[PDB]
Amino acid sequence: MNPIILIIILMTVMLGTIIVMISTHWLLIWIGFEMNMLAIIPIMMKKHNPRATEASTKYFLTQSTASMLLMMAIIINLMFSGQWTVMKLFNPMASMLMTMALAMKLGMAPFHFWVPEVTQGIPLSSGLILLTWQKLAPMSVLYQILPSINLDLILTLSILSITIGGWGGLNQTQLRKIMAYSSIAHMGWMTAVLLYNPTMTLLNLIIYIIMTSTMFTLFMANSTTTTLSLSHTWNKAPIMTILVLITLLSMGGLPPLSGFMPKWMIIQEMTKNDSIILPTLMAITALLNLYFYMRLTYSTALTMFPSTNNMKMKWQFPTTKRMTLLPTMTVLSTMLLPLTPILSILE
Amino acid sequence: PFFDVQKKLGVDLDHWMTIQSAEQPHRIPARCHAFEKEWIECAHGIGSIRAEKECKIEFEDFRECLLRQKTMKRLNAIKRQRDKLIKEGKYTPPPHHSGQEDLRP
Amino acid sequence: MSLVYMNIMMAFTVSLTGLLMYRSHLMSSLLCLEGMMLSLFILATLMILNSHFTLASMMPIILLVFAACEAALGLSLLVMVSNTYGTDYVQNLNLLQC
Amino acid sequence: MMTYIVFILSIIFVMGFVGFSSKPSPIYGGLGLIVSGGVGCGIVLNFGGSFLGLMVFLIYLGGMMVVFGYTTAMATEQYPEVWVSNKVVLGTFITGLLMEFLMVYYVLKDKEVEIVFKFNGMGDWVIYDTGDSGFFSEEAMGIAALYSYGTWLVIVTGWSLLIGVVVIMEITRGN
Amino acid sequence: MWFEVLPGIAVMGVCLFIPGMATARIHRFSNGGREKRVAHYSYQWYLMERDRRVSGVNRYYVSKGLENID
Amino acid sequence: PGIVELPSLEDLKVQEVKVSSSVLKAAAHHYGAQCDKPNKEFMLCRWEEKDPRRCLEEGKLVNQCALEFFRQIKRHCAEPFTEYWTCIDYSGLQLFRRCRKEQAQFDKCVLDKL
Amino acid sequence: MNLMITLLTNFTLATLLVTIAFWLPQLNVYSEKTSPDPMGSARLPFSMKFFLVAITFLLFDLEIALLLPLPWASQTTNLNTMLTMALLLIFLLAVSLAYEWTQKGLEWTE
Amino acid sequence: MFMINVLTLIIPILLAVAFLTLVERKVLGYMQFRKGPNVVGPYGLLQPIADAIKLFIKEPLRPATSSISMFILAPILALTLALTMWIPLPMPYPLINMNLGVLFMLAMSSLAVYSILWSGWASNSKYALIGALRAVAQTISYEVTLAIILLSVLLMNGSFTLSTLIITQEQVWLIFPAWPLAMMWFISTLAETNRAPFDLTEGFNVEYAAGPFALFFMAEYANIIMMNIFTTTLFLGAFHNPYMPELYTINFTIKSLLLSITFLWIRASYPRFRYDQLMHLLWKNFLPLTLALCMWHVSLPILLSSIPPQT
Amino acid sequence: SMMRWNRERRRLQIEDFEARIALMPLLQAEKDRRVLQMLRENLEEEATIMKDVPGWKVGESVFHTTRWVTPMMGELYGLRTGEEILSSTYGFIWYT
Amino acid sequence: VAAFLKNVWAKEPVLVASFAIAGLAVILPTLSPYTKYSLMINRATPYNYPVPLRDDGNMPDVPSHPQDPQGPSLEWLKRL
Ligand SMILES: CCCCCCCCCCCCCCCCCC(=O)OC[C@H](COP(=O)([O-])OCC[N+](C)(C)C)OC(=O)CCCCCCCCCCCCCCCCC
Ligand SMILES: CCCCCCCCCCCCCCCCCC(=O)OC[C@H](COP(=O)(O)OCCN)OC(=O)CCCCCCCCCCCCCCCCC
Ligand SMILES: CCCCCCCCCCCCCCCCCC(=O)OC[C@H](COP(=O)(O)OCCN)OC(=O)CCCCCCCCCCCCCCCCC
Ligand SMILES: CCCCCCCCCCCCCCCCCC(=O)OC[C@H](COP(=O)(O)OCCN)OC(=O)CCCCCCCCCCCCCCCCC
Ligand SMILES: CCCCCCCCCCCCCCCCCC(=O)OC[C@H](COP(=O)(O)OCCN)OC(=O)CCCCCCCCCCCCCCCCC
Repeated sequence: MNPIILIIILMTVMLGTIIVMISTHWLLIWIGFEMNMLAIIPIMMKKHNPRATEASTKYFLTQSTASMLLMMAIIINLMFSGQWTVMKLFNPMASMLMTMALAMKLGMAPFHFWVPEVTQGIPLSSGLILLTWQKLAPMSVLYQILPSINLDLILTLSILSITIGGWGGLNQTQLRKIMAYSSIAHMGWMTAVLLYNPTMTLLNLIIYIIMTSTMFTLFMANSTTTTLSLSHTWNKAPIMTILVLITLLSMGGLPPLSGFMPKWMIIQEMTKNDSIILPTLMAITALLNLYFYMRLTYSTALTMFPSTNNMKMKWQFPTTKRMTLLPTMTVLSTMLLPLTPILSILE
Repeated sequence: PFFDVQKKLGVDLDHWMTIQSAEQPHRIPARCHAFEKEWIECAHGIGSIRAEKECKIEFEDFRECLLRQKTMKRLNAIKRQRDKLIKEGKYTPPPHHSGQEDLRP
Repeated sequence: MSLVYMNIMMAFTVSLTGLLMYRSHLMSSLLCLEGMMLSLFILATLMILNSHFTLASMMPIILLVFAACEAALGLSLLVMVSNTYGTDYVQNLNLLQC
Repeated sequence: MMTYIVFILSIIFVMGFVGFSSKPSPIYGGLGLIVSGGVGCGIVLNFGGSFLGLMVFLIYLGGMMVVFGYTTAMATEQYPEVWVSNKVVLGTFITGLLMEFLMVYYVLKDKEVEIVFKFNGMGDWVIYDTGDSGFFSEEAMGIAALYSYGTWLVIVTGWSLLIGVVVIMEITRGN
Repeated sequence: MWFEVLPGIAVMGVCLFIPGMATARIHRFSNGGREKRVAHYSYQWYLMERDRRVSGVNRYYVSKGLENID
Repeated sequence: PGIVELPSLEDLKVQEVKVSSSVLKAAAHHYGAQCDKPNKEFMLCRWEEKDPRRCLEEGKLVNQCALEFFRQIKRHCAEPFTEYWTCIDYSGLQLFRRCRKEQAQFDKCVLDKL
Repeated sequence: MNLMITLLTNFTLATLLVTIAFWLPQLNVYSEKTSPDPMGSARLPFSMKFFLVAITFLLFDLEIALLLPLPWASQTTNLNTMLTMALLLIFLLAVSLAYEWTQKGLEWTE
Repeated sequence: MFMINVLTLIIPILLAVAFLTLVERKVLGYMQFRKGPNVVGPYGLLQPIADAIKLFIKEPLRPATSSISMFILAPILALTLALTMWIPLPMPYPLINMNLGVLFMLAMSSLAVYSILWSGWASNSKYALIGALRAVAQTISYEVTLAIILLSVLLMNGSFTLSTLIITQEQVWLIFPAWPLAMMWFISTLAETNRAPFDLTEGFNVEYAAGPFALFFMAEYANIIMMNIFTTTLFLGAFHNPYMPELYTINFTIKSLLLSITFLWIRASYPRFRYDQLMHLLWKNFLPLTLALCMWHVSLPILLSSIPPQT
Repeated sequence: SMMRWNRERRRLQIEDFEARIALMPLLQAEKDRRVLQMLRENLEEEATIMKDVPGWKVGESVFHTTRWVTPMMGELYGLRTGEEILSSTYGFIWYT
Repeated sequence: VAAFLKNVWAKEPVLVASFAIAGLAVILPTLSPYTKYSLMINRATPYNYPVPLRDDGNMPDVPSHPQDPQGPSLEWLKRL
């Protein structure tokens, strides 16, 4: 791809998300999602193999169906309110359809069935864009319509997201599918606290984006797409062996790392509202995520080490990859729990 | 995150299409201009939580202007009672409802 | 609720369930998706004309433009799939099972 | 009957969506969606949104379903059908369309007037010509205010169309 | 020579003259000996319906003047 | 809720301007000049009361002044006005520009006699 | 109503002429013909370029759909804004055509 | 009484299409230093009747149609769209006087490509389908410049109303302020109707019988006469006396006959384009000029203070 | 030529619009009496129909306000024949 | 700038005509003395009813009749 065309298309992705964030009119919300989808499709087809075309097709179909359901929600709101302000909705039918459409856009379960496939088919940088930047616009719309969101619906989608994103990561050796099921679990955590305190939603979204970008930046820096290929990193770049894995200890949510901060603040703000069963069971399923991701940590900085001979040739070459913000993102994703009351800046 | 860039920069990007009672081309009102204006001037600035229960009457008037459910229900009641009184026979239509009286203007 | 709007929503849901039940082709999926867009056009148009709300007259044109650009994108994706495999079958699009 | 023409065209619209949504083939699905677009355009035109209905014919059916049929003809390889002499090749067509229009008549049965006559739509349905507008169409002036009022909408729409051109030329090159 | 194309052009020109003469004469026969009232806008339609109401014969074209008011 | 209050059919009786639209459009500019004050009182009353029930007597004054306008045409300039609205009435779009000589004769007789 | 009556008349005349042009030569008992193309029997080759000209049509047709309310847009009170957005829409259509040029998109069907 | 008006529109359309075949064969005859038909009737007046009776009793080609429904609906749609393009034409008064008659004709002409596409798919041949796809791509390419030229001229009309376009040209023919739009419009109408030098289909619907081929042929000639009448009304607007409408009718009929004969005289003068040469002619020649003149006719009535009225 | 003639057409448009403006108060008074006549006729027929039904109030406003609400098509032409309903609600839309 | 212009008017006169006409269409209405009159004619075209004002007692510019001398003038439009 021509780098000018790449810059213009990435600015169009960013512009679509900014248009969703700043606009007060529902048609401009729908326009921002259309522009965001249209612009992100060539980022996925950047390498032109059949897997990226299949992934772009499945992503197009799911996001297109979600855009149509979003416009049907907007149209029902115009029926029952005669106006277009992006605020609460004035029909439970419009609220239900817009919550379903945004859950399809996030890949929350049971609309999760595209995220591991699409994340598998596309490269690591476009997978990073899809799992970090594309979450921002539907979480903004869910932030603005929360006087209308049905409680039982959003809690059902959140627990089904956390359970399916947990039980998806057992059978996986592909790193992109692991990050996709981690995405499904974390979006369930974010929408669990949405109707109680959406500042903790924004805290979980920011910490998740930092940890996800650290993991995808390390996967790009090591040229590893599978567990089996990630396990050759100790003989090639030994500082990458610890950074990937203590960032991955952050991502499951485990103290004293900063990925324990969002889940702890979510449990904290849901027990103010006299919900005790629900954060307990959601964090038990997060321990199931810890179970599988700790097995991956064992496989990379423990048992299955063995190397090949052509590592002897890779030893004579240093990295030229621009590991952009990787020490910054790695320090932010691990040592930020002593600065936990910084979360008031998101209020 | 609602980053209110339009109110920060003092530009209008999409507030003009937002409501029916806004400034329209050639000063055309909507069908429910007054009802939406009354609902907006009731619910302004008090917050949505107070607005759902303190401005419920203006909103019911405005929704019933928009959809006309009570009016269609009342017209169906009158017209079905009229059909019953025609078929039973205790009513006959006047000349101004059969088209026989050469209208006012 | 209102009478003709129930029909237009029912058309939307029939084309939704057509998109939500794949038979053979990707083109049939794009057809059901654009039938959904057509019913959205009709329903938005009938509301905006019924309400005499002037500045939303330009809204369904913008709906049509953005979603027909979306449909051009879908046709190009279908063409790249059909040049990969020979047919546009949805069962040829299953390499992301593993 | 003639009062209820918008409701009748909506019933034809729902039946056409049932027609192509059951998906016999993408080519017959495209044909059913063309017929459904025409009758839904008739629904729009029988409120008085004449520019929007002509936008349906000129843009939806005129460009987009043309490109859908054009793309569909370049896939799904054709095969012949029954072609016996003119009773079979055209008389079966006439009887099939006669059964289809008799189905359009037959779905308007006594189970339907229980929904119709209880919630009588006509009498007060199309209230578009309630009073006077003036020397303009309100619909036309609201569409025309895309340029004076809808500046941001024009910017984002034209930028998305330029980006659409760029995006199609990227993903179709295959390199 | 070249003027033998003129009978066919004459027949084709008469056939293109028929629709316009037809619609002009039918508009004058169906609208009181005058042009057909054009109502592109709702004000023209409101005045046309007001004419149909004030004519007394349920025909918009039958005009009423100063002989009608006292 | 409450009973909507409607005026009686005797509150709605007034003598009607029973002329056609071309007849109104032919005398339109002179009607706006001569019948200005009750028309403007009525339209101020109509955009201020926002209710056709509070404007009935001003509407009757409008109808009365219109009838006096057309009686004053009928007493003085009946044939030039009839010649002018017949020519206005022939047109489909009811053009003013097709009827300049009948307009000139109507304006001449109206400026002379009135 | 007059429109729909004229459409029904045109459709009925078209279907009548099609019915006559199919049924009138079938009254002939001519013969039952036995064994009734450049390529032999191979598949239809897909051409990428025909699809590209169809999509370029669709995108410029959507831009034309944006251009259509301009004779009504000339009547506005905000004329500087209207003129700027009209020239901007036709300029973005021209930028789309220039980008379609300079990436060899209009080639072998130029 | 309205049905009399509809039939006196649509039956003289068929008669004028019938004798346009005679006029075309005679004018192509005399321009090629020979004669056209002069034996069958007196100077060929019975040639269209003999040709029509020959085409409607000729043996059907007996196709194995890929679809029954599209094989039947392509001539029906071709004839219906050929006949419905005439009803808004102000000659001087339209049969159906509508506010958006220009936009109506543009939409019904955009619908005309489905007859080509369905006729090409309803044959078993792949070469017929390839020819139909090339014809559809040609027609959709030239509809772009149709729409943009037409919008640019309607910026001087003031509205989409066809009857207003006579009022627009009461002082000057509109070809005087818009002759480049007129000439690109004329070649674009020449390329809409698959007319030489743009008839590559004769260099798609050859599966039909002689009867249905006559139906496609007469739909094509109704489109040709119609587009010449529309171009006459659009650029060469005749004088309209509202009391004697037959003056306008004689005047636009003479001008439309001259423009149809100009189609006949261009097909007898030029070699055909190669397919990419007319794709080039559209996309790289007419379309940049069309966008530039569209900007010019947007901005010119604002700089001359000559914005036309909406009504 | 188009400059001169489109300026003349704008002046003729303003002349036609001033003719409309001079006619509007008469037409507005007649329209007011028209809709009040039709609502009073429908109110009297509601009073002579809705008698057997208990708990009914003739002329009950479905709104909680006493502000004049512009009457719908079926409040005016509701109890009338279907030909008047056709000419009222599809008259201008279907006119030629 | 004059050799390139003659070279492109030799090679590609269609695109030279296109860029020249589009450039005139862009930069010409900013230079025209009649662009203000388009604005003045469009804002003098009375689509709506001129709703009168309640005479409080001090409005010496608002007329009481159309034929009163005060008020906006369209004598520039009849003269031009
Ligand atoms: C509607 C009534 C009739 C109208 C007239 C039409 C009837 C006459 C028809 C004649 C026979 C045509 C038969 C078909 C021919 C098809 C081929 C053909 O003509 O191709 C078109 C040719 C194509 O060009 P070409 O192919 O010859 O050139 C080669 C092109 N390159 C280099 C790209 C390979 O020309 C055009 O496209 C021009 C169209 C008309 C443009 C008019 C411009 C007007 C002047 C503007 C201003 C100029 C000065 C600059 C600005 C100054 C500012 C101060
Ligand atoms: C309430 C919150 C509101 C919003 C606040 C801000 C949110 C920020 C969200 C960040 C989302 C990041 C999305 C991905 C980066 C976007 C730019 C991009 O495309 O980078 C990838 C790029 C591709 O280059 P390419 O040529 O494809 O290389 C492949 C090899 N040939 O280049 C590469 O591949 C180079 C390798 C390194 C890439 C590192 C990218 C890191 C980006 C994230 C930084 C951390 C997030 C910011 C801080 C927290 C914000 C919440
Ligand atoms: C808007 C205008 C539309 C106009 C459409 C029509 C255009 C054509 C106009 C007329 C052209 C010429 C007509 C005459 C043709 C020649 C007829 C002829 O000479 O036939 C002779 C033939 C044999 O006769 P025979 O008895 O053998 O003679 C031997 C003599 N010792 O005997 C026969 O063949 C038998 C008799 C046949 C007569 C045929 C007459 C012509 C039929 C035309 C049909 C359409 C008429 C117009 C309809 C619309 C207007 C009303
Ligand atoms: C396989 C099926 C058969 C295929 C062959 C036959 C169908 C295809 C060919 C014919 C297509 C017909 C298209 C008709 C609609 C065109 C748009 C239209 O209605 O424009 C006319 C007019 C708009 O002008 P305007 O002046 O604004 O309105 C009058 C108010 N003064 O608006 C009016 O005057 C409105 C009049 C009432 C509304 C009439 C709408 C049309 C009738 C319903 C749809 C019929 C066609 C369905 C199939 C379409 C093709 C798939
Ligand atoms: C500012 C106003 C708005 C301007 C933008 C809108 C213009 C309206 C028309 C839109 C045209 C869209 C397509 C333009 C594409 C330009 C690039 C191009 O075509 O380059 C190739 C061409 C050489 O042609 P070639 O590749 O060989 O093609 C085969 C046939 N020979 O190379 C060329 O032909 C060179 C083309 C560029 C140089 C043309 C210079 C004309 C200058 C006229 C005087 C100045 C006018 C004022 C505007 C500023 C222009 C710089």
